[PDB]
Amino acid sequence: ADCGLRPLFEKKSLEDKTERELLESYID
Amino acid sequence: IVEGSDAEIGMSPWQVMLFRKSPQELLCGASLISDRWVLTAAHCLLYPPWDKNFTENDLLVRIGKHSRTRYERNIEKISMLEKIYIHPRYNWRENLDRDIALMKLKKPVAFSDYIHPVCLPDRETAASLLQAGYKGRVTGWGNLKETGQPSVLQVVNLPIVERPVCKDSTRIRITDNMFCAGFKVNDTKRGDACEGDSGGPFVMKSPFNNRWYQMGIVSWGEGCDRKGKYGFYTHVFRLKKWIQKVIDQ
Ligand SMILES: *C[C@@](*)(O)[C@H](CCCNC(N)=[NH2+])NC(=O)[C@@H]1CCCN1C(=O)[C@H](N)Cc1ccccc1
Ligand SMILES: *[C@@H]1O[C@H](CO)[C@@H](O)[C@H](O)[C@H]1NC(C)=O
Repeated sequence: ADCGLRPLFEKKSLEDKTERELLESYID
Repeated sequence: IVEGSDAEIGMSPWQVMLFRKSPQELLCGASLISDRWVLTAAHCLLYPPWDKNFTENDLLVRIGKHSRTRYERNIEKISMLEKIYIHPRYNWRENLDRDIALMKLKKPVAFSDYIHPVCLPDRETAASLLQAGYKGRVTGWGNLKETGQPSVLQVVNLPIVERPVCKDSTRIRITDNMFCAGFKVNDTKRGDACEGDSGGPFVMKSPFNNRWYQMGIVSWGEGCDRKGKYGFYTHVFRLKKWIQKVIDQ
């Protein structure tokens, strides 16, 4: 279904203030 | 949440508050996984030493909230519970093994910009994301310090810790149904969940499909945010079969 896609962020193509920290942890 | 920061509005739309009806009391955190099912920690519902052994009628949940204490007109929703399901092998006498419970809402809740479910992990997603050093996010309205309480929902990102490290950090017996997370003694960064955050979600954002998945449930710890120690979380994927069975049932 539609789980895990936030109306105010992913659905509007907006990044929240700290999610980049999670993405970057997949490298280091 | 200790050493975290304020959540942005709509940042964790699956966040749920668990309340005791009378006297009204914010008890724990929980998460929305569908329009009618909520996931939480079993010790929030059953822990005899703390005089906790609730039935559906004793509780209520509030969804869509941001402020811990202020009413949020046309945003927050209250729901009654139809049934509570605690894992049959939850071990509260020893180490909180299988600290997990499901709650079925009396009626489906309507989704909105502030209310939306989180995903449960599949095998592939768990294999890729639940690895040491990878960071997940924990949220809650629990204590700001070891002991006070936040005015709004708090959030903190924490790295998953290697099993042996988790094991050597505590005398309490850990099992495969748990994982631990937290920064190390050397790291400048800090942060931890704390009392009151139990039942809240440990989520991770998939870099493959951009969806948020719930990998853990805030379960236990010793103190909060102490260097050398780590917070423990119920391993959701590990108990996924039980979860599926309850929902299918
Ligand atoms: C119920 C939750 O609010 C709370 C979360 C603690 C998370 N702490 C950190 N640092 N991330 N859980 C508890 O308080 C659990 C419930 C039972 C007692 N408990 C503990 O964490 C004890 N401090 C340790 C413990 C006792 C018995 C079995 C396992 C752990
Ligand atoms: C909770 O209380 C119920 C109702 O009194 C009782 O049947 C049950 O044994 C209690 N739960 C536990 C395991 O303490």
